[PDB]
Amino acid sequence: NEVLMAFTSYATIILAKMMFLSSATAFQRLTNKVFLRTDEKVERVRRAHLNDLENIVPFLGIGLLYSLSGPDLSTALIHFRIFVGARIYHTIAYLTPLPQPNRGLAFFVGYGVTLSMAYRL
Amino acid sequence: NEVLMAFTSYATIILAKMMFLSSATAFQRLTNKVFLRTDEKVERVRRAHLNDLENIVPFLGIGLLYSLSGPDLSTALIHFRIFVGARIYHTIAYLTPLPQPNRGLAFFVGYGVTLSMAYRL
Amino acid sequence: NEVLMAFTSYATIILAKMMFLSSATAFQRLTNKVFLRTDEKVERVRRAHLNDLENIVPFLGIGLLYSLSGPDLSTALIHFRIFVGARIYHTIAYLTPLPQPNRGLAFFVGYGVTLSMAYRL
Ligand SMILES: N[C@H](CCC(=O)N[C@@H](CS)C(=O)NCC(=O)O)C(=O)O
Ligand SMILES: N[C@H](CCC(=O)N[C@@H](CS)C(=O)NCC(=O)O)C(=O)O
Ligand SMILES: N[C@H](CCC(=O)N[C@@H](CS)C(=O)NCC(=O)O)C(=O)O
Repeated sequence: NEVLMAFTSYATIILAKMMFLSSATAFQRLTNKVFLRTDEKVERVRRAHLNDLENIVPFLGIGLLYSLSGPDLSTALIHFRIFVGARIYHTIAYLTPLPQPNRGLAFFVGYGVTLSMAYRL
Repeated sequence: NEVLMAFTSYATIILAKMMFLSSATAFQRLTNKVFLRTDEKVERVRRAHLNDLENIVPFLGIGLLYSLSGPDLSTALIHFRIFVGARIYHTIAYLTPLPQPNRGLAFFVGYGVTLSMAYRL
Repeated sequence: NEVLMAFTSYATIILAKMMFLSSATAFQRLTNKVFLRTDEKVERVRRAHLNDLENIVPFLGIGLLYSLSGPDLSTALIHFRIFVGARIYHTIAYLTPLPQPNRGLAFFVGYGVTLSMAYRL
């Protein structure tokens, strides 16, 4: 299954993340300041383009850094279905808000799945 | 060719990106503010170190996330020569400016090559 | 050894980096400004969550981008023990300070190990 698994995953990582950077592209502020919106459009955009992102930078980096020596398989459907599993839902969880209800979910995964994928090997 | 291909590629990604972070290192502002330049040096540096970067974070992350199950080869010289192909030229395209003439080019690649490298498999 | 090597490495990259993002999580400023601390807590946090990070984004990205065609082995214990080797010590080096004593160490590695891992192949 390291076959299918790596897959469904990644597509969400250029999609989730990337379906999102461009939709964050300048539906421009009435600009003057280069020489209500700005912050609270940026405060969505930057703050949104930030968290799609990093939630991957380790998460996904590690996401292979491990499978690079491709596991058994009975676990791996889980730890990888669970793996993206959260982080998907999670990405959907956090971009919407900004504060608490995600930092939590972002912790059990990146720290865990990684200590695991370290250890297990 | 997944041989040669991954290669020429990556080198540009620590070079392009990284030949660039250090050349962005502090040819210092006449500093006072830590306790014309600042913004418009940062507005080059941060704004330049930002876009070398992400244009990879997915792009390249995915760039393997796919080849990890190494394709045929008759396509792959293209989709990977075209792959870096743009993004090279592209990186050269965007860092220079800041606004429109690149966001475009950055879209057909990261979104495409990725839906593809998702699909094809 | 591309076996063991990739390994010890990565774990430090979700740990180093990630053991660190969450410990950077809001031991909140006495907040008012959303509508001494802020900057100098952020100036630690953002400025700390930034440099764990990128010191990997290429470094580690490339870190595999190469081993993806897994080297000999007599060199590889070095170039990879030396590889994380610095960057570990280095990450420990830079987050603590902010200015000079690291940018240096960050250069010989990311630029080198990468031109190398380009070339050698
Ligand atoms: N520090 C607050 C808010 C920062 C914030 O909630 N932004 C999120 C993104 S939407 C962020 O930068 N998080 C990245 C991180 O957790 O390091 C402010 O400056 O007003
Ligand atoms: N938002 C504008 C300019 C921002 C800008 O053009 N910077 C580019 C980098 S050179 C950027 O942050 N782009 C990253 C992105 O597209 O998310 C400002 O604050 O004056
Ligand atoms: N530019 C200075 C300080 C910036 C700084 O030292 N922050 C470090 C992180 S702790 C940084 O952003 N480095 C990232 C980089 O080198 O591009 C300021 O605005 O006061």
